[PDB]
Amino acid sequence: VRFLDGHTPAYDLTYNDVFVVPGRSDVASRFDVDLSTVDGSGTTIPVVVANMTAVAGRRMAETVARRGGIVVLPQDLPITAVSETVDFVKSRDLVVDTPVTLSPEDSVSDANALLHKRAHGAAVVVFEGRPIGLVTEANCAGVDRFARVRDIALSDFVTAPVGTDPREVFDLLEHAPIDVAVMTAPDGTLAGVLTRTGAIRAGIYTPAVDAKGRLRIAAAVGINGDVGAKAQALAEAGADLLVIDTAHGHQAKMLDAIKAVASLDLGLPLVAGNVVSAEGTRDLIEAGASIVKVGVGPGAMCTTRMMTGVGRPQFSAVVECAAAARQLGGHVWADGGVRHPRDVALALAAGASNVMIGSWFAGTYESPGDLLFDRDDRPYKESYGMASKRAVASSFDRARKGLFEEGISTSRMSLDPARGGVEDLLDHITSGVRSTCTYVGAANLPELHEKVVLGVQSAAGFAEGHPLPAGWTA
Amino acid sequence: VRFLDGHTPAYDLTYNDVFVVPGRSDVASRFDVDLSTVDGSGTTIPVVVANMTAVAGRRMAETVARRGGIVVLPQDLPITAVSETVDFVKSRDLVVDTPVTLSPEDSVSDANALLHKRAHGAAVVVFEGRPIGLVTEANCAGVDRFARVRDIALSDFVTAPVGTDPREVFDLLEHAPIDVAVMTAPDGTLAGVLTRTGAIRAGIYTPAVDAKGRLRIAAAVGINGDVGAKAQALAEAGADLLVIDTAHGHQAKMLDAIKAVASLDLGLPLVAGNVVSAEGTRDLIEAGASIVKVGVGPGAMCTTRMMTGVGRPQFSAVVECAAAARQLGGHVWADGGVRHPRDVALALAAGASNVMIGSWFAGTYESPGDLLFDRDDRPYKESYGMASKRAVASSFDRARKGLFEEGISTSRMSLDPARGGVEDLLDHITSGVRSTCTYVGAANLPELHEKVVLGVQSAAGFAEGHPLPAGWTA
Amino acid sequence: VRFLDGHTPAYDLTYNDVFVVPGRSDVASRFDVDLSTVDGSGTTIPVVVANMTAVAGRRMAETVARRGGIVVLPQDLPITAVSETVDFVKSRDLVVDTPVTLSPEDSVSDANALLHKRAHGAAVVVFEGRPIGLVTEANCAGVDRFARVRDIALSDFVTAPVGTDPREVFDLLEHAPIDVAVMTAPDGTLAGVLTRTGAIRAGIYTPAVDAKGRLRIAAAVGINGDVGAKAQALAEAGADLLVIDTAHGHQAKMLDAIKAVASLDLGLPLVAGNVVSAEGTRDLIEAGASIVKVGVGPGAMCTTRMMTGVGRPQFSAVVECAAAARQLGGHVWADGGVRHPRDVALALAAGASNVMIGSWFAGTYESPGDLLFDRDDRPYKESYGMASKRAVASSFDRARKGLFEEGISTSRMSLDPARGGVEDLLDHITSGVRSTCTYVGAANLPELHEKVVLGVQSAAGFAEGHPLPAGWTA
Ligand SMILES: Nc1nc2c(ncn2[C@@H]2O[C@H](COP(=O)(O)OP(=O)(O)OP(=O)(O)O)[C@@H](O)[C@H]2O)c(=O)[nH]1
Ligand SMILES: Nc1nc2c(ncn2[C@@H]2O[C@H](COP(=O)(O)OP(=O)(O)OP(=O)(O)O)[C@@H](O)[C@H]2O)c(=O)[nH]1
Ligand SMILES: Nc1nc2c(ncn2[C@@H]2O[C@H](COP(=O)(O)OP(=O)(O)OP(=O)(O)O)[C@@H](O)[C@H]2O)c(=O)[nH]1
Ligand SMILES: Nc1nc2c(ncn2[C@@H]2O[C@H](COP(=O)(O)O)[C@@H](O)[C@H]2O)c(=O)[nH]1
Ligand SMILES: Nc1nc2c(ncn2[C@@H]2O[C@H](COP(=O)(O)O)[C@@H](O)[C@H]2O)c(=O)[nH]1
Ligand SMILES: Nc1nc2c(ncn2[C@@H]2O[C@H](COP(=O)(O)O)[C@@H](O)[C@H]2O)c(=O)[nH]1
Repeated sequence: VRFLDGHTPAYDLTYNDVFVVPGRSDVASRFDVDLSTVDGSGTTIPVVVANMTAVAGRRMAETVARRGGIVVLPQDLPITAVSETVDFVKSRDLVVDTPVTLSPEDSVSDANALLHKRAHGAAVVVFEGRPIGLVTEANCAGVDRFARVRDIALSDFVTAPVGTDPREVFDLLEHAPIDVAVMTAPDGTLAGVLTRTGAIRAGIYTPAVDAKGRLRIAAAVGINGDVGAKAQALAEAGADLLVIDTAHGHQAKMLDAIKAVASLDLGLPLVAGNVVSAEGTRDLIEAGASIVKVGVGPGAMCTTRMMTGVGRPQFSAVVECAAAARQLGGHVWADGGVRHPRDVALALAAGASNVMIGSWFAGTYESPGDLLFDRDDRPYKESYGMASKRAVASSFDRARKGLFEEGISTSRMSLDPARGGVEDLLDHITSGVRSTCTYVGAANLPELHEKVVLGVQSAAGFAEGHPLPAGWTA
Repeated sequence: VRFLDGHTPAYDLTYNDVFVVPGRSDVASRFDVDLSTVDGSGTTIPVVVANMTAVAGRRMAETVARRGGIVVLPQDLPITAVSETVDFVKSRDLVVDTPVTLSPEDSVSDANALLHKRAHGAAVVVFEGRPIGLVTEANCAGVDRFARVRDIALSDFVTAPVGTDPREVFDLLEHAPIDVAVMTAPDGTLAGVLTRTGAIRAGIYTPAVDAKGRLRIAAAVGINGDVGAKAQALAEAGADLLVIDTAHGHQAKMLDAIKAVASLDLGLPLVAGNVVSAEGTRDLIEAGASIVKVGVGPGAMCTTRMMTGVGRPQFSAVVECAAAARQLGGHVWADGGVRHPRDVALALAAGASNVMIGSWFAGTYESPGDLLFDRDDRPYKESYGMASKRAVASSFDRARKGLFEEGISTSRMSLDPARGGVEDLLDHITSGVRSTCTYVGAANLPELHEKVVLGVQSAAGFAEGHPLPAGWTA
Repeated sequence: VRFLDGHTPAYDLTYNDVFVVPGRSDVASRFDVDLSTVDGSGTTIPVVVANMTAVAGRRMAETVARRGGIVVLPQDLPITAVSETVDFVKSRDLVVDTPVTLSPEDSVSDANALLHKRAHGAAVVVFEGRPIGLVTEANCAGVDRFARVRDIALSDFVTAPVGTDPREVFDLLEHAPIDVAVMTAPDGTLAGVLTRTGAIRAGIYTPAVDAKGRLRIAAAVGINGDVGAKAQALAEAGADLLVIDTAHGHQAKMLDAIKAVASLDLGLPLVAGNVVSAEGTRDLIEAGASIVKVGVGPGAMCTTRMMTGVGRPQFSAVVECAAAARQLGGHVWADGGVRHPRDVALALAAGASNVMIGSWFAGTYESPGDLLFDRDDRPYKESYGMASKRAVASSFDRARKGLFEEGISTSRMSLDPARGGVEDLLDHITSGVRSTCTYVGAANLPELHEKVVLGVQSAAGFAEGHPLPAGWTA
């Protein structure tokens, strides 16, 4: 990557320390930018959801796959749960999203708690598989928590058969009191819902799909136990990409695990991490990993820097690892440290094929965690780290190891008061990346990497401009 | 521009990172400094008001033109509105400012709301074109909001015929209860008002005038649609300077727009932006632009740095672009990032012929926005960015593009509790620039650029000294 | 009035010290109660608006007359203003209320300020006398204060010809976004508006009308100057009832004023006050007053009790004065001390034919005072006393008398956040009085007075029950 003349600092750089210098551009519109990655992950946007149980959820898997990203299922997850998640995700419609379905015999408290699992803001009441009404927080207020859904269902809603183009669906929702359109199967049963903004996103985003046309989903493996058997089980479960994830990827056990997984001829892209050095990246690639995850410390839930002093500023680690990987024909993923879309844009300009986002997406409706409200009624979700699940492996022995494992760091991730869904965060990230590409003058991510000119700034340089509003960032 | 020996940082510098080293000076008095620019814009002070609808107003146009600056009317403004604004501004007196005129049949609420549109603090009551009394917030308090002006007009005020020198007008207002002197036409009709400080400013500031002696006013054009026709219409409307404004000035569409506008032989200075690179500046100049606006990111309403990572510290961008422009005989304008008069002084020392100021002037009475009061009764005005108006261009399509445009960032710009007018901000800026010139030893802005010696400081270096009081800065 | 056995306190009683004992009742429904008074004032509800400039307004006059009450115009008001108010009030429709009319050339600030002068919450935009749209606070938010009404008018609204019954109008407003129905004249011009609740109130309340069928309005005279000439001028102005109002009604000047007014054979009911004694009531009646206002001290703006020690608990004064008046065939009005509808009910049970309400109605949209918002954005209106206007009458002399006049007491009357109109207060008062009549067993106010059984309670007795919500009371 090219830097400005004289911009050779005596220290490693974070995303806060660097900026993109605009160049001559033929890309006028942001829609002219192709955001598809070339690392073999199949994502049409450079966003990858981290393999953390607080963020990598089933609903998030479906949503991110529909919007073009991929979700790495967290490691040590039961094979039955992984198989169920893959079966559900790969059965989802490419355009129509799955709503919250309630039977009329359900309770009002159950409806209210289930309502916030999606960004639609309304839940479809179905009887015998056919939609009956919409449950909304407006009609659930002031109602007994254990009344039946029959007493709160709203009999009016917009219907359209599945397969209708987003144009008419957007037109139908022009003056609908509820912004949710209930898509119906040709036999009349519920096929899903299409939000007014969901139609636009379907027109804009191309879903990340496998060879069979189903939504892509990834899974993660630890290096504890028989890594080969776990990788084989995850491959047979339907995972389209395997991630070997460890806190310290540049270690002998990681190389052995990569060799074991790569020796099975599994036919899937191999992701290994994390390393922050060129030597670690080259060792991981030579072990058999096609993609090398980058970043030790910048994770928002990571306490390695404060507890151990071990780490590296994410931007410099990503540039070094990307240079090392593309020297050998591999790719890298920027993992951790993503707070703003500028972080994604700089990671892509740094040479990363994909950017892994963790705790930022935890503050979304689609996150597996339960939505919580603080004393000010501001919605939030708890984000927690993988902790021992990312480490290398009688109650006495359990407590003995547990005395030294890193604690589970917990943080409050406030939801956007109006745009709390993960689709809105994806919109912000993709719009920022497309703006970066237009400023650089690139129609695709590889052109963004080759054509980018970067500079170094001080704290005052980062302080320039308007901060993003609350909810738009982590 | 010359830097101190060894001051070659490995990063780009903002205004916060640089300081001016005093040199041998023959300029003892600040009034000995000539602040007139040499870029062809005709401004007698280096202050230019940004083409933002929140700041670039009709009253601000008149005031800034009278005080020697110029105001760029925001782009996409209707041609009828632009023509009306130019006709009003160019009909204003060079010395006497236009007051708030109220008929005796007007309401008290209307008088109170209109009172804060000017910095005078009093509104002239006129009957049949002749002044009758002064409406002041003091006499509007405790009065029914829909009483007539007749019940609140103050029958006493200082009168003087138009053309009287500022000396006698200042003498007449020595002990007047209201600091406003009502200037009258030779036939007795109202010709305007001359504030006690307005007389001093008229004695100090030389208005920016065109060949016909009328106040100068500028207009802006976007690069969407037929740029040539819009430039022709703005030229026929009476604009003395045309600004081609885009978020990314270093793009093919911008070069085409500059070529189209410059091919009309319009006979006006051409301003294009924004770029932060020497290549962009040279390309814009070769396209036909006499002046190149500089700055992508430092705008207070700009979220490009946080959303996209694209940007550049304003001082380094300005020095590079000014060197590139004066290498080809052109000029540059420093756009955005101006919070204190030191920013203007450093931009001028950096090589910028003019400095463009945006959201800072939004917190003034003359700003087109309505004056607002927070919970603490502190006056403020809302400043908002151009957003899609600075970008490159069925409700479905409108929402589809609108999903990716940068949001309209809004900020609170508190007015100075005692000096809320834009004339006071101009006084602070011009006094700071004159002090910088005296410290350097220069009697004019070009001498300021050639003779300046600059240094680099850390955060502690910027922390030295006394911060400016509230209202004096953005 | 009959009291409970043994309930003979050694002190005078307020409304707080007494309660109504329910009796055998044949009145099952509250609509079976006839609230019409028999004092000759012509009011169909026992509510009279006090002659205070803070409450007795033109809009309040129209509204209260339409709902069946009467409004006494404050004394010392100019005869031209009184004539204009009477002409406007008597030209109002008996069913359709006058809206806030805005021309399309009006400003947004003017529309917003005028919007709260009525309880409709919407203002009708009229061009050439024909309605065009509705201005609402929803569409006035975020708009420039001096934009034209054209930019904020809402093109949709419910129309119905004048004379349509309230049934269809209520049906038409079943799902209208704005609760205002624009009534049109047969030629298409605006005839007024009919609020959804206004239709119900028209079906419930019978307007107080004179012999010619126009809305009734009263006026007040002080005892300073030529009282006879002022009474004659007010009678020719169209007032249907004259009130001779003084702080101390039991004085020689008051008797002379009553004799002078009653000697003109004006043909209108005569109201004189205030007295709190049987002797004062009998003297006022023998002087020529048909109705005697009762109460010295209980007025919310009255400081006589605290400043002078002179006063009387309102309930005992009302019972004594009512007994004295009906001993001579006269009537009394309970003036002051009305905070809750229970005060009106007890005053009626005490023998008062009508109840005069002052500062309580000042916290309404129809009040002549301007609507104000405190630091918590809670709407309120300032209520102030008559002060010297209720008393007995060179700047030195003016200051000499002014040194001894009672100060103008000012209080904050918070508006009901949802029911800020005076029609809602009238609804509460009338519903409470009807409930009292049903509990007593009376179909009319005279039967309420004869059939009521009252008791005495301590502070704990008053503390029993649920307090009324905010806005429902003073
Ligand atoms: N009636 C009803 N129950 C639901 C619905 N979605 C989920 N549930 C129930 O709630 C449980 C938790 O829901 P989810 O959190 O979406 O399920 P999950 O498999 O844990 O998915 P993630 O948290 O996204 O990883 C499910 O196991 C169901 O029992 C719905 O639409 N309707
Ligand atoms: N009576 C009266 N009305 C005024 C006066 N100045 C402005 N107005 C009215 O208020 C409206 C808004 O005023 P301005 O904001 O100064 O006008 P503008 O053309 O929008 O100018 P900018 O906001 O400075 O761009 C005008 O269109 C007039 O209708 C004045 O002195 N007297
Ligand atoms: N455009 C317009 N102006 C109005 C309207 N109502 C009142 N005004 C104006 O505002 C002034 C004050 O209104 P009001 O307070 O209702 O008039 P008022 O005669 O003082 O009546 P009260 O305060 O009720 O005693 C009037 O003199 C008019 O100039 C309306 O509907 N439209
Ligand atoms: N050391 C450590 N890293 C973690 C933990 N949880 C998440 N991470 C790392 O941080 C990344 C997410 O960073 P984020 O996007 O939340 O800033 C994950 O993909 C993973 O690499 C943890 O408990 N410990
Ligand atoms: N990208 C961007 N730049 C803006 C916007 N509004 C204003 N600007 C830039 O910021 C300048 C003003 O900066 P300020 O003086 O307010 O710090 C303008 O002249 C323009 O160049 C906006 O919405 N987006
Ligand atoms: N003494 C005195 N009485 C007043 C004043 N203002 C109003 N009042 C009395 O108080 C009555 C209204 O009482 P309220 O209903 O506000 O409690 C009026 O009708 C009048 O009799 C004032 O300034 N002084």
